[PDB]
Amino acid sequence: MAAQGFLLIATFLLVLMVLARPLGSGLARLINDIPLPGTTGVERVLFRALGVSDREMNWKQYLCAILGLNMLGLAVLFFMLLGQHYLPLNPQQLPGLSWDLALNTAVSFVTNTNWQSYSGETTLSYFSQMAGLTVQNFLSAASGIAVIFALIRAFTRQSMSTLGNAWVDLLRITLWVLVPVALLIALFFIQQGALQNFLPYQAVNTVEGAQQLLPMGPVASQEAIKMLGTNGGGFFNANSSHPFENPTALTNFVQMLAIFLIPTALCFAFGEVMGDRRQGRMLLWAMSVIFVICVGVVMWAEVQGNPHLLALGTDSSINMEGKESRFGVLVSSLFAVVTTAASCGAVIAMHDSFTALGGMVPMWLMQIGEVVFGGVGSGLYGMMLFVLLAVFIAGLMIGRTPEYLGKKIDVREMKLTALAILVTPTLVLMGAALAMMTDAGRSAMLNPGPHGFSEVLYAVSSAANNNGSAFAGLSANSPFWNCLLAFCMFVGRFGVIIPVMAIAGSLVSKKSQAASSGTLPTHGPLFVGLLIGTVLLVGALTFIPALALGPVAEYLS
Amino acid sequence: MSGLRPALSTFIFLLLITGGVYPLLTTVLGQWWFPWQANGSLIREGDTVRGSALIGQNFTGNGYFHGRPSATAEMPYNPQASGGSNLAVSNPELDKLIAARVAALRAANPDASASVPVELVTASASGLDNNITPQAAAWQIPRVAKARNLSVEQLTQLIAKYSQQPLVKYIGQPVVNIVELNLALDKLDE
Amino acid sequence: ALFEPTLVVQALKEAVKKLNPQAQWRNPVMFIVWIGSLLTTCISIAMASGAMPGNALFSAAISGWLWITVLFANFAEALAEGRSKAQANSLKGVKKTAFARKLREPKYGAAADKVPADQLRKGDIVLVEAGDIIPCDGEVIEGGASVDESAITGESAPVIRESGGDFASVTGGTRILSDWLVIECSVNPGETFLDRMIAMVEGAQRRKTPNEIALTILLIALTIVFLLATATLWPFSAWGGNAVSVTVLVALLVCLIPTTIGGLLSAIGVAGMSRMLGANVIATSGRAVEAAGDVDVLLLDKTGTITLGNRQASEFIPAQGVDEKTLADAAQLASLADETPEGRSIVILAKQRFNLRERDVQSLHATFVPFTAQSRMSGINIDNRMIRKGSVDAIRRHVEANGGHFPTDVDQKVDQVARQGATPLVVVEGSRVLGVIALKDIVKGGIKERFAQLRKMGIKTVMITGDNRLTAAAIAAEAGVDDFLAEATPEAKLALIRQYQAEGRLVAMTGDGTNDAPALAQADVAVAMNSGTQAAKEAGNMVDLDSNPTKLIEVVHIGKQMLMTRGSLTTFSIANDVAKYFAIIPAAFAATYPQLNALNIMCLHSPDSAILSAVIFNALIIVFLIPLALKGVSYKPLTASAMLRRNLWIYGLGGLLVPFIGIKVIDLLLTVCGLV
Amino acid sequence: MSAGVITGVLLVFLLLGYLVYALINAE
Ligand SMILES: CCCCCCCCCCCCCCCCCC(=O)OC[C@H](COP(=O)([O-])OCC(O)COP(=O)([O-])OC[C@@H](COC(=O)CCCCCCCCCCCCCCCCC)OC(=O)CCCCCCCCCCCCCCCCC)OC(=O)CCCCCCCCCCCCCCCCC
Ligand SMILES: CCCCCCCCCCCCCCCCCC(=O)OC[C@H](COP(=O)([O-])OCC(O)COP(=O)([O-])OC[C@@H](COC(=O)CCCCCCCCCCCCCCCCC)OC(=O)CCCCCCCCCCCCCCCCC)OC(=O)CCCCCCCCCCCCCCCCC
Ligand SMILES: Nc1ncnc2c1ncn2[C@@H]1O[C@H](COP(=O)(O)OP(=O)(O)O)[C@@H](O)[C@H]1O
Ligand SMILES: [K+]
Ligand SMILES: [K+]
Ligand SMILES: [K+]
Ligand SMILES: [K+]
Ligand SMILES: [K+]
Ligand SMILES: [K+]
Ligand SMILES: [K+]
Ligand SMILES: [K+]
Ligand SMILES: [K+]
Ligand SMILES: [K+]
Ligand SMILES: [K+]
Ligand SMILES: [K+]
Repeated sequence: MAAQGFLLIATFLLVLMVLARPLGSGLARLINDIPLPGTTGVERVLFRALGVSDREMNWKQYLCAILGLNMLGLAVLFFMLLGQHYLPLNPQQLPGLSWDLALNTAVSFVTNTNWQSYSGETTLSYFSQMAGLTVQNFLSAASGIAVIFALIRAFTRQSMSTLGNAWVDLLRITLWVLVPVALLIALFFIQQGALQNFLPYQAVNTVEGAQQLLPMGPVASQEAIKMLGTNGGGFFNANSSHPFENPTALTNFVQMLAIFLIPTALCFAFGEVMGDRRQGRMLLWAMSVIFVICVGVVMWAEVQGNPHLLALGTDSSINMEGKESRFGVLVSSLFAVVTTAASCGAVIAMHDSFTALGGMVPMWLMQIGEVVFGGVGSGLYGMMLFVLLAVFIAGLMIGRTPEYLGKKIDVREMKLTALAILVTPTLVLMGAALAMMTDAGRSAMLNPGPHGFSEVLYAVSSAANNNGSAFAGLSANSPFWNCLLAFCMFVGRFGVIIPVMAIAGSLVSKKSQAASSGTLPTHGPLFVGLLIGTVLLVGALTFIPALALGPVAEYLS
Repeated sequence: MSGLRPALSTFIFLLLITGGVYPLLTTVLGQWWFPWQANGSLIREGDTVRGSALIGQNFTGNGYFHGRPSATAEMPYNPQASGGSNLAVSNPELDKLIAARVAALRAANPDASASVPVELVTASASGLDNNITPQAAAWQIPRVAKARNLSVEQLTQLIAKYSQQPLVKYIGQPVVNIVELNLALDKLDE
Repeated sequence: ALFEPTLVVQALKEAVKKLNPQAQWRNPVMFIVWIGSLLTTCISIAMASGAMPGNALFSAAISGWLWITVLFANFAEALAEGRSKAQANSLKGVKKTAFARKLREPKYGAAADKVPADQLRKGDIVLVEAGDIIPCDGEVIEGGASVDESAITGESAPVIRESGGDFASVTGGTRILSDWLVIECSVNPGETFLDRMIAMVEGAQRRKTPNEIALTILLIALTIVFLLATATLWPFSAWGGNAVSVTVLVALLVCLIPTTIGGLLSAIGVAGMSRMLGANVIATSGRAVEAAGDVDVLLLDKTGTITLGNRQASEFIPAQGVDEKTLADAAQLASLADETPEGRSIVILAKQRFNLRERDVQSLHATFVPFTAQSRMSGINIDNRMIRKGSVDAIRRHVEANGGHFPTDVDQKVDQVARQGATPLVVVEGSRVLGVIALKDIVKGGIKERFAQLRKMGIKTVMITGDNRLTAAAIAAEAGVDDFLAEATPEAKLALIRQYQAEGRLVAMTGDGTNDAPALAQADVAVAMNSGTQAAKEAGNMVDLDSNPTKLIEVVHIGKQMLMTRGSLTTFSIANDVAKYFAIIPAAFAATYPQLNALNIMCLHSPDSAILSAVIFNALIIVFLIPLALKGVSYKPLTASAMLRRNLWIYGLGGLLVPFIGIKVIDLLLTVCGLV
Repeated sequence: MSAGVITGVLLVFLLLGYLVYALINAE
């Protein structure tokens, strides 16, 4: 079992590192404002038709561009979900959503969270799924990658004020990274057995005489983009547990590869754009060490599993409850760690039915800020916030000015880094406290006691951290839960995006001073261990009391 | 004021592409290339759809192969309400359900081991698990053989015929398609 | 000034009892601790009479130890401020009084006037005699003797001051030995760099450096996340079982927030300034001192800074058509009027060794040509011979302007003069060249080791000279510097400032001349000399009282020590919190969650004892780390990665380990004392 | 839920406002 787990981790990381390097070079070309080969001409005439000029905005107009696109998508998706009974492609004649559910789903799919407090096959029509949900799966991912493009450009640019063209960045990302790769992934999913059609719900005569209604719809097209853009918004309520979304083990391997593909490629692109690939390798070493430790812990916990199974007459204590039979507990543990570290809401298995440690480590991995490949762009700039914290600490301990990649770290960047670090744990703690003092927030619990508190804490952490993965035993379809979680997603996305863009606008004006003999190498095992220690220690000192009142209490029960 | 037009133009173009070209091209290419597995992987005999090859149906008969328990709403193995039980380890309801399932499976399978496979007493993640392990199938061979008047050799051969394996042993598990297994059993009987 | 004097400790403890009400809210971490202490005091009063909990003794002990934590943090801050004030008051106790000799005319012996100290302004002329205290700082316009600066510098050996030379300005409060010095006042008393430093120390309104501000922002953010966790712990346990008491939450919050560095930040800053004062360096503010730890290049003037100056004629090579009794006469005629110490030495030794004292010094038709740094010219047109002298390039320029040419013997002679390090200087009649007079310069002494230490620090030291290229090379090889820059105009030094700042490299420099004012103005580190002029001292952000060129070693030492003390104490405070969790969380959750008692890896006695031990350790770590913050961390010159690794291994691992031992020992002491 | 809970929530919000003020206006 341990050998199989080691082989699975090694194969997954090897294939991911092989695949993400050419995509890293392509993303570096996109950062450096160099058009991809073959895209010249058609990109120019498309920009001329769309009316985007050769202008190059600063951080204020770049952030206003991203926020305006996100608010326009939010309004369009909210009205689409509210008035979905007038739009076509509704064979089940599903009614329009309530105001709270529509607002929660709209904010959820715009903030790259993709929390779902509903069953897709019962709630949403085909046109809604393929026309608001899929376009927001593309657009939120493109917005996150555009923000990290701005941050990387700020780190590589010398004493300028501009930050690139935001519309050009969004169009380039969506058209040349998101759409064709998702097209290939969706075609492979269809080949393996995933669903892609527009037929009405097929009636099935069961062999024993029952009658089950099979849901249909363009499942694979949304599945490819929810894998690629670290989105995780399931077509059905089962999410990636559903055989129409993830039919095979090869499909699930491609799913995990697509989840980690763009954050790793963004780390490679960052290292190549700055010229020193050792920086990107340092970042990847930190995330890979934390990820491997977390994966090993979660597979060990799930293999230990339910201790009552041998007492109640079972072959093994293997925690197969709430896990699909086509995937092992090792594969389910790996997917759980990948999605809860990578800010993806996809679940191969119901995390509520996981053991105490195997639910803590995913929930703590969300709670540390989603820095272990934590989403498209979002993980990279959260890791950048932790890198500025680490280089501030390192510069203090060496007696020099705080320094990263030739650029000084000053009072304004420390203020904005501190605020961006502060936004998400504040939301998690206050939202969980508000849910825990309210009967509307406590009546949604399913399991009693420390695991119910784990349910509430997991929901608030996934909402504020733009993850969207759920225990799903919580009944978050109430108006109180919908509004609270929508507020958490909105603030935890945009109040972290805004100070990151402010950091970028503070860092464009500075000049990258060359290295010297006394400078600190921001790479190597010393800085990898320092950054890992900073991330784990900050997340721990924030969230150990919550874990102690939740999953640690359940484990020690 | 000269900044609203690029926002609207980019949003309408990206919405049009990623909501009417990428899904349209995906659907067209899927229906052209992989039509059976794009339309549902439906097992159709004549004009009647007996079930998808991926969803799995609620089998409670003595002569059929029983799959994993389902925790969907309304009837078990309901595809309209897919989702697991979401029951914690510390929840006494999970222990009660496991005890009831173990007792029911021991009553249904008297000529077998007293250590029931874990997937037969643990509910799946989706509630639509069409798959069990060949170990669970081998545990269920005596009951099916007694009910259908077959032999262990033919049952093992048919299970291995309808067994699926991944490319490498660690990315998944060896599984058997329960629905196609039961249709094969019915076609063998008549 | 000792380590902890009895009178200083006993007075500043009363100061700590006096800085309770409104000195706390300027520090956010300590204001949080103060608010928690007041809240726990009110909770304990309610528990004693008016609230349903009956454990008033436990809440009273928690409140008392929180007040003790505030008292020890203010003890650190007040002890640092008291040490700085004691050093400033000891330096203030000079004999500068109302005894002065005002002169209406700047000649010697004018009216023997007596004026008080307040009746002095920017423009005044004062006279001093043997054993006289200097009233006010200023350049010396007449006379020259030895000035004992022991009361200001801290070390004896009177310095030699010359009228309007390299050693022109005089430090106030310093005794005068041997002859008299007629002194013109430069800046009015009360407005002196020493007075500004004394006023900055006494009544400490010290401005925070940007590094301290950023660290304060980081500590505030940690305080916010710890306050959020502590505040949200009440409903989280309230739903699970019996709600955790408010006093335990406040105790955990105080134990969690960066109490150590948050209470020792001002102590670190003031102790760094006091250690700067103890190295005989006056600093305007801590910004320059902290920036000095980031500099990578040091600029150096030759004469005055790296050498004592006072060049004297040693070899005196004549020419073919000069022979004897002509070169000395030409040198005296060219140097009788310029007010430079090398010129005065040439005047007083040329007649001495050639018996040419019969030449008159005043002839009623002297041109009185001064000396300009860029022109490098000196001489009096007294008999239509228009005699001049200067550097080699200036002599070549003046010969090529009026005279015919020069032969190779002049180049050979100036090369032979520059062979042993003495700077060349040759006189010309105007149409013909003459012999070369040498000017021997003495190196300051044991500076090769300090330049090797600067090279080990990674600071590329480089000296800007002017003078002649080969003798600059000789003196650079003798001193042990990395590079040199000869033939430099005064604009070239500012050009080098802007060239090094254009690379982004942070530039330090030292100087003592009055022509270096834009250089010290544009420089990031502008360490002046005590022998320098008042204009240079005012333009510089720092001034050295030891008259030492390589005082940047000690300045870099102190700045790096301040920054590493701040970072190390922050790392220690952050790393203590895992042991704070392991002491408090199983203790805090004992009735609502008795299953959490497995987390008590320290095997502590009771939950109340564990919480009390955590609070006691949080209170006592500040008073245990007062000496570390006062002395600074041990700075050793290594590479950046090795220094970071050593500081991490000795501070982060220390904060990982030491609080476990401390809390365990406090718990065992409480158990064997029977208090809890 | 009660007067004590209201007072505690108000005190925590006041301390949070003071700390955010100190972070934004850290002179
Ligand atoms: C246990 C505690 C914690 C554990 C900690 C471990 C953490 C995880 C480690 C991973 C960290 C990632 C590092 C950053 C990324 C590095 C990328 C890179 O550039 O690499 C070069 C980098 C620097 O070297 P360099 O010479 O400077 O090269 C730089 C040049 O730019 C490049 O020069 P070049 O171009 O000449 O090089 C050739 C080229 C390669 O050629 C190419 O261009 C690629 C294209 C090839 C053709 C494609 C066909 C063949 C490829 C097959 C895959 C694709 C198809 C598959 C088919 C299926 C369809 C999907 O380069 C690449 O593209 C390299 C990328 C691929 C290699 C990276 C492998 C990293 C993952 C390691 C495996 C996992 C180990 C840990 C997991 C298990 C732990 C439980 O070196 C590394 O490879 C670093 C990684 C070292 C290995 C890690 C081993 C860790 C310890 C093992 C575990 C043992 C302890 C467990 C105990 C057991 C108890 C349970
Ligand atoms: C709480 C504090 C605790 C104590 C702190 C004291 C720190 C020192 C610890 C020393 C003891 C460790 C000794 C074991 C030896 C292994 C490491 C080694 O060789 O170097 C030792 C190394 C010093 O290395 P260095 O100074 O860079 O130069 C020596 C290198 O050998 C020369 O390497 P280089 O600079 O030339 O570059 C490396 C080169 C390659 O050159 C070589 O290394 C030589 C050739 C060897 C071939 C192998 C290279 C290929 C890679 C294959 C597999 C590598 C091993 C992977 C295993 C990882 C499993 C965990 O190529 C690369 O660039 C490759 C990428 C570099 C990454 C490779 C390994 C990274 C993973 C290891 C660190 C992650 C775990 C740490 C967890 C700690 C967290 C608390 O020390 C550490 O590794 C430090 C780790 C622990 C740090 C803890 C700090 C925690 C943070 C403090 C708390 C938070 C602060 C508060 C902030 C909160 C804000 C309010
Ligand atoms: N009293 C003097 N008479 C003639 N030339 C002088 C005198 N003092 C210095 N010089 C010339 O000026 C050059 C140095 O100029 P500068 O550096 O401005 O003065 P200093 O060396 O006193 O700081 C030397 O090369 C020297 O030849
Ligand atoms: K997501
Ligand atoms: K989801
Ligand atoms: K965090
Ligand atoms: K974050
Ligand atoms: K965070
Ligand atoms: K985040
Ligand atoms: K995300
Ligand atoms: K982030
Ligand atoms: K995220
Ligand atoms: K945090
Ligand atoms: K923080
Ligand atoms: K502390």
